[PDB]
Amino acid sequence: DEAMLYAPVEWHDCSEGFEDIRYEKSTDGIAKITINRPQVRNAFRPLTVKEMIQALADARYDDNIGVIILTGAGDKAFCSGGDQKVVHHLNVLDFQRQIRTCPKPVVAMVAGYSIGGGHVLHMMCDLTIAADNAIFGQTGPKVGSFDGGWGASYMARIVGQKKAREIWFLCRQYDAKQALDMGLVNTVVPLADLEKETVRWCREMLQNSPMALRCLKAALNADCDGQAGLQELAGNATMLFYMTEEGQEGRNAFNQKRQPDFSKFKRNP
Amino acid sequence: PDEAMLYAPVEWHDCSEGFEDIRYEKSTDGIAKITINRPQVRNAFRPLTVKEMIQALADARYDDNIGVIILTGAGDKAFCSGGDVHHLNVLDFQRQIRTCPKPVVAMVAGYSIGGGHVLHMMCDLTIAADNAIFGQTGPKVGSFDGGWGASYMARIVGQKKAREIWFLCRQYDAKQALDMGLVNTVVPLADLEKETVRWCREMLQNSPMALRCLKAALNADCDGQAGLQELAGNATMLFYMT
Amino acid sequence: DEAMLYAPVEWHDCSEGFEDIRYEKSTDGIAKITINRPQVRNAFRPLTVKEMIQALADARYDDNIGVIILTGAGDKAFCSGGDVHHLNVLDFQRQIRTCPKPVVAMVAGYSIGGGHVLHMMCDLTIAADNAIFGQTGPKVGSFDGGWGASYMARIVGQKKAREIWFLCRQYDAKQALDMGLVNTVVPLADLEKETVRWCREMLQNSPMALRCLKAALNADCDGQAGLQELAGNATMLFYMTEEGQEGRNAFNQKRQPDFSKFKRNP
Amino acid sequence: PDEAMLYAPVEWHDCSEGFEDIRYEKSTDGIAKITINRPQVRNAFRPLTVKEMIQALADARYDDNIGVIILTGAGDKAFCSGGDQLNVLDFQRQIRTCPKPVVAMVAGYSIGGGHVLHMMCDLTIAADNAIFGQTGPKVGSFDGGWGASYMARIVGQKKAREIWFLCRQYDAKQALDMGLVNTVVPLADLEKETVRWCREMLQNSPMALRCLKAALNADCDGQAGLQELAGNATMLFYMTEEGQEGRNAFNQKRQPDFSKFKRNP
Amino acid sequence: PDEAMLYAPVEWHDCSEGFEDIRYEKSTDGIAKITINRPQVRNAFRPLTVKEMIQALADARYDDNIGVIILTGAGDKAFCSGGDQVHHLNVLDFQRQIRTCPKPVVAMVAGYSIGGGHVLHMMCDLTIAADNAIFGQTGPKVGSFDGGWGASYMARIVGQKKAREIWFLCRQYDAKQALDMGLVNTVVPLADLEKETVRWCREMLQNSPMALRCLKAALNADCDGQAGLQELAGNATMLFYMTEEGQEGRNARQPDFSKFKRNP
Amino acid sequence: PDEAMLYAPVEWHDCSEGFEDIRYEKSTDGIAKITINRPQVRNAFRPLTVKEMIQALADARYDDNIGVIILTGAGDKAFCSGGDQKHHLNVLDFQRQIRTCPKPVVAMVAGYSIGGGHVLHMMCDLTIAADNAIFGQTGPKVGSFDGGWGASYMARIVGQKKAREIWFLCRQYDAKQALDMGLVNTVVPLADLEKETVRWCREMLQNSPMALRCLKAALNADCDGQAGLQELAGNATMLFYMTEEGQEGRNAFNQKRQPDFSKFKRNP
Ligand SMILES: [Cl-]
Ligand SMILES: [Cl-]
Ligand SMILES: [Cl-]
Ligand SMILES: [Cl-]
Ligand SMILES: [Cl-]
Ligand SMILES: [Cl-]
Repeated sequence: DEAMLYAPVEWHDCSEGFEDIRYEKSTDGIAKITINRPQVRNAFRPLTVKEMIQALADARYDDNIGVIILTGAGDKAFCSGGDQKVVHHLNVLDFQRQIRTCPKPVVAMVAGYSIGGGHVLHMMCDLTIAADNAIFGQTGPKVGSFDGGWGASYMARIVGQKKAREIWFLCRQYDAKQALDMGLVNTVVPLADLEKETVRWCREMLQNSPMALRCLKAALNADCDGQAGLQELAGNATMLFYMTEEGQEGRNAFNQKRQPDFSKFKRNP
Repeated sequence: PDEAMLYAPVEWHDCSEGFEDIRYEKSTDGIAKITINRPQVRNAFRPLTVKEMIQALADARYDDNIGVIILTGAGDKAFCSGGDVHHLNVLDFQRQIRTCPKPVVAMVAGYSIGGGHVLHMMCDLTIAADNAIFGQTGPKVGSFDGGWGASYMARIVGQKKAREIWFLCRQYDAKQALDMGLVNTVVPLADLEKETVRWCREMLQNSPMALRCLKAALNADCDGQAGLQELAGNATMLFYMT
Repeated sequence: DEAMLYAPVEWHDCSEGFEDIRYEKSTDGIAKITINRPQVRNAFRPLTVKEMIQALADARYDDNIGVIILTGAGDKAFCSGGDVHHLNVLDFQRQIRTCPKPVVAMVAGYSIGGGHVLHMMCDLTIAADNAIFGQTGPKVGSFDGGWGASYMARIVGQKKAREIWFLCRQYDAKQALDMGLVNTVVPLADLEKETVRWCREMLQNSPMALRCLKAALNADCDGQAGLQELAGNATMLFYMTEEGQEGRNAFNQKRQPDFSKFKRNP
Repeated sequence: PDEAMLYAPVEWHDCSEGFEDIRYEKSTDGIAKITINRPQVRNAFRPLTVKEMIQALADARYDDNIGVIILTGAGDKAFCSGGDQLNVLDFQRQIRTCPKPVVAMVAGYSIGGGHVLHMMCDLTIAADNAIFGQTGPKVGSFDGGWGASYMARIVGQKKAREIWFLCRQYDAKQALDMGLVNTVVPLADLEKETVRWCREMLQNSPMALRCLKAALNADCDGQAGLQELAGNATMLFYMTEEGQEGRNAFNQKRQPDFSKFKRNP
Repeated sequence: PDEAMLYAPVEWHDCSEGFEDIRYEKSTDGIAKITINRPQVRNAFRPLTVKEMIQALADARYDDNIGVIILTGAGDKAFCSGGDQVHHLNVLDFQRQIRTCPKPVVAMVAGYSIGGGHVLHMMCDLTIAADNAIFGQTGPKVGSFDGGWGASYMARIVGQKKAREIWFLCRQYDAKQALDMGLVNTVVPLADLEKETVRWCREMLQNSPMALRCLKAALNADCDGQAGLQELAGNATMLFYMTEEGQEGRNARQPDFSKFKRNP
Repeated sequence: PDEAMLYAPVEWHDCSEGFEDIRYEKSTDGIAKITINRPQVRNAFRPLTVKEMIQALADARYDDNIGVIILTGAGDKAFCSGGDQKHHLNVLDFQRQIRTCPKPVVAMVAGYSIGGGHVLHMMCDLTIAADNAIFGQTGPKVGSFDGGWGASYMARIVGQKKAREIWFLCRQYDAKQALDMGLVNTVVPLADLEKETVRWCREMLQNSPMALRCLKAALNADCDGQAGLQELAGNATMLFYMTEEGQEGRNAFNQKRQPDFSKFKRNP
């Protein structure tokens, strides 16, 4: 339904108190977090991370929000990573973990540079829609640092072990077509259409149930995150269980102050 | 502890029709019991025994009156002393025990040895008689179980003990098994079935969906994507329960 | 060479008593399981699953069969998903995984939803140019709770797997091939012809090496369950060695085994 | 070290301002204590309780004076009996990823959700009156998360299945024998021994402790554990000369030059 | 991109003394090159070849002037065609040694990389392939198999469907097919093989060697369970010793870590 | 088995030539013994020690007459008190080497097994402890740690609660505490340490060496991801070469014909 998918978008500002980001919510349930430091190619400082964390937590808790977009202000940079001129030092690890465990899809909308710490951010997002002017890569080894967490292992789950080793060991830059060919982004679109198409992808997700998306994200995370992934799966299993008769017999027994009785339930194969 | 209920007599009905090597019985309150019936060879299994255990366990899984399965051997001297369709069909039976959404309880008197030892380990719980004897024999007899018999064993008793069990192939008495965490409890032989049934009945009073989910969650810590498949299966069944 | 590989195939019917599928075997060792409900786009119901489980176990135990083909009747659909209990398909999926013989999905037209997970569980997928792939259904149950997801990510990678599940788009044969979902794409008219060639290439090779490698590749995904498969092959091999046989012979004749006769390899 | 040092009295300083369900206290030698303060309901948590615990634990993580955190319940009869009558999953992760040791100090009941919380703490010091168990399946609930798999890494697969499938209660001696708690002490000595254990860890390198905690989580938590462990490697690297060359070169308006560093074996 | 530096001539100093099956050479700017030198038998390895390769690689590892290693075959027709038709299976030790080597190892491939030879190139961190390169396994064809990193690790490179295809059918794949499935990092004209390989090597050589070893361990740790944890944590242990807090522990008089910040 | 056999005298033959920091000996019934010989420093290892141990273990591995290795310290007071604090971390190589050795490696511990020395006993497949044995880490006290197998693998031995205790507090534990937590396999009187150790080795030596290497790899595989699969699969490969179908490849090459697998049976 292209009319629906490409219908205009109505953004409402929710940036009060924020210095380094914009936070906006659409009427049809997309939240957008925008890194707003274009003069340093949207590099994050610890303050910027703090604000993103708060913005993301809000979006996670807002039942009107079904999908989150992460992006950079302007056309030239998504995020260039940590600010080199120096709310603590490595708080971006918290943010990474927050994106990871967020029960709603998070979409990186990338124009221009997604580099270093900013490249790991887009990879952490469930999906990435890249503009044709997008540029990708790591810089760690070039400037004597590294991300050996999800920035390494999860990257390898996206593009394979050979490419991951290439990306990190050389620290080259890769354009949008290259990113696309190695499986690094989901699609490449003309710069002028970047949000239009990103919003279309969001609305296609919004057609599916929130619970289904939550279960699917947890299952895919679970292939990577061991017991932390199992814990995500179980939380969803607990939520599902509460919505069934058998999972309500506990509470209903405690209402009528009687001992629970599970004898009336089928023992399925 | 409503022990009068827990310790009440059991109404067993026979379902052993067509089986040569095993007995298969069901109780009205939801226990199925699969008994290896070859006491002359200390309840060692052949491919036929295994084929029949697979049938009986598939029957118990599909009977919605059955909540818990008991695996055991005939008589007082042997749970199962190892292996004598095809040669290694016990591997199928291991998988089937593992993925059975119902608790499976090994009720062990005397020898649980070799292939027979792996079987009791595969069961969710083990209730042992004070005359129970445990251990592997593979390396002593030119064989080994490097599957769940190795790795899953380590998840029960720890890497040091697992290596001891496999490399030396000693026998271990009931107290030794208890102390290393190999079995869940030791009871006097005369009370073996009585306590086993009490344990089954305590589980039968609990949410069967809860047990099913928890068994898969605990398996998921070992079985990688096969474990995740179990969890996803449960999430689906939960959803179709609305 | 091409002469052998593209020779005519002689199918013998083994469909006796099956309502929802056809089951056939070639003289040269290929078994073919065909979902036979093209009137409903080859969607399966619990009976279809039960029959397929039966057919597969037959193929597994048939010492003349080396490779299994799974496919749908007609040209329009491989399998469009589900609607002998409600979720027995999950058992059939595991039986495919643990089958010590290669299983090949032969896909024409739709491979959708539960039907899409099916082709993915197969070791290889041969796709016709009219093939269409994708997941479906807004609700958890229509996703089977993401049953299939982790393994799909081992095929197409995490970004594309999240795309496939979260948006539920459809993909054509070229798109499937470019992301690694299928092994090759061939003209619809050449589908069986190419599939049989692929099967015949596998049939030329060591069946024991095939089962060991399949178990080995599964073991990267399936934790201890994979170790059980892989180790069970080692045990099967060990029994076929002299050191294995000395240990057994000693136990029978009730003596101590002399293993010193065998070298302690480094 | 010194037993006199280890068993010196402890001066708790109240930090509970704006908390309704919990008390939060700090000692001068570096211990934070979070007490569930609902003894009337056997220290069960309601969502407010969990919310305040998250806050306090966040505070403690950020207080450079704190090296070790104690989680406990008020009075002598209960540590935590689980949810009243899903932010607790958030609190569980927060305990897991806290770079400082977290010690469950258990008197009486640690039950249901309250049992998962003690297991999530790095160490458990149990009083002789302590009772442990799950209740989920008895009451139509279950924790298939860390409550299951991590439990199995503590007591083994046979015991974890028994605990979950039957939902019995276990006394302190039983918990100790299956490796569920670290030590059992007389109830009167519970805090005295716990503070001793905390002070022992406080004597050690905090960096070493956080690296080890991450290393141990990493045996359970796949790439999430790698993230914790690699995060620490990255932090350490910043404290080395080679790790500062990047930042130095930039501040010196020049190209990084790593040729000046050893290429170790 | 300083292509003058990157494409500058390279001078190999010979370190091959005492080697029968291989050549071992070093450049001044820090590249070690191990060349399988059995072109009579298409560069197939025997136990002695493996033993020498292990020696050469251990030398590269302990040479503080070496930052990257190139593994390659002599001549233009074969990188390595596999095992000859320490001990028999010693190639397994070489594979582990490539894996735990704290310096990048690059397979430079011309012509055949087949069988045990194909697993060799996969074990290397990167593979630069000539346009005449050919890849594939042969195990099932000749009744053997590599079920180790030869199977699982291949799957982390090309994906599960492709890995099953490669092993089950044992076809050969040309340079473009290898590139399209992510099996090699790049494909260049045969005449430029060493030129491009040296450029890639020089690019890594400009970067932090500590950073590279840490990321290599981190990437291995996604496959190798506790063995991966050992490498990763071993690097952490090494970094920790280089800090004041680590050094204070050594000097400790009982140690005092009170003067160090408890970071969040 | 026969206790007369198991407790027969043991005869150690010296193979220590060239070694400065260790002794290395072999018995004729197939046991190699590597003894850290620095008792004046409680058998602490320095890099030289580790290098010699690696060399000795490599020899034990390639010696077809050796089926089991004992790792031990000289005298009665120490197994190994850890890294000598007076290349740098070559002990990690030794750790991997103990791990991937296809023969059982048994730690024989009298007195202190501490720090890096405590990780060494854990790496061994089995540990036989004397009644005077003492165990524990020290890293955090002296500003260091082993977060590799020293942490994760210890957790597979004692469980996550005890592992955290051991590492976070760095206490010492006696032989009884060690046995109770599953850290050692058995505790024996000091005077019988070698006697019982040699008994255990001889029990293993009666079993199939192939079965033992396969099981060791299988048990490593529960911990070591693809590195463990490499070991396990490497054994499968070796087993395959000893079967007729596994020999067809080489027979076909020798007889100058294409391999033919049609003549072999398929199994379910
Ligand atoms: Cl970076
Ligand atoms: Cl056995
Ligand atoms: Cl509970
Ligand atoms: Cl091969
Ligand atoms: Cl993994
Ligand atoms: Cl230490």
